[PDB]
Amino acid sequence: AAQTNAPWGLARISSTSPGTSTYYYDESAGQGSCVYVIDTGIEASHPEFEGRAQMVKTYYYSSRDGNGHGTHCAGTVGSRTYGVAKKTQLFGVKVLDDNGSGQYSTIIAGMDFVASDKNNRNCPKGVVASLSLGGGYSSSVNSAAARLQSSGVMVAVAAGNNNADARNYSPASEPSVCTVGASDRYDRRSSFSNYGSVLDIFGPGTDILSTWIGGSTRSISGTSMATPHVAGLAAYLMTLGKTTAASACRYIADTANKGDLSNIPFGTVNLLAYNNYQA
Ligand SMILES: [Ca+2]
Ligand SMILES: [Ca+2]
Repeated sequence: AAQTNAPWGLARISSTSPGTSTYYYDESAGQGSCVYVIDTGIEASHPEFEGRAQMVKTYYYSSRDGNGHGTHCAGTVGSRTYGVAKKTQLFGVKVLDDNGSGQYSTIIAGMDFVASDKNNRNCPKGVVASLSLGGGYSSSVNSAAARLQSSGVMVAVAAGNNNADARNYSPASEPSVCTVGASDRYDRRSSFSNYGSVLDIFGPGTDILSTWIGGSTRSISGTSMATPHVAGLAAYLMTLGKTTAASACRYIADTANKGDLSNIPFGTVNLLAYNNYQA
């Protein structure tokens, strides 16, 4: 399949070179996989989700996304026009309030919720969790992310937007998950992206068009936007049978575009997520 005039980040993950505008992908499109978006919520009624999104848990008064951030991230995973894995199932877990903030105890609870809840769901091709959030280093937050991965979920986490070494941030610094940095449409490291030896992979993160609340769309930037590209790619590859939740991050790194990015400090991987699609 081919989506013409796609958002640049979708085109980039299906090309060996920057500057293209078509997203090439297998029609299976993540069908049979499930992605939990652990964030501010998801506006599940947005037409772009086609009935494939549902809220399953909130830690606040409502399950509504009153912010937009979670809806944008979910759209990059799996919306029709803006998503990597256009046929996946999306599950929302609201651990962040409508200002985009959350206490670490709530974020931990939401991770342990997903590890249990996935046993109630019919996800024959596997389960992914996308965490476009973080703060200062916490061994308890890292441990929760490690538990979620251990339970059989592919965990993708944002590196953070501090232009600093991700070793000082959580859950970015947990080695056993997939820590995602951000790039721009010219194959530069995004100016805000964290870096360091704990990063596993880069994905598109500057000027990313996706869904927003109120049935709308908008472009925003962050490692929060790169993370769902990798989560969606994992779901897509799991549906094709090319990898499993335990080894998807390694498979993505193995098969990435290598050496294409600029402004990568010595000691950080130069790897950009790539779907290797051949018609
Ligand atoms: Ca290249
Ligand atoms: Ca890792």
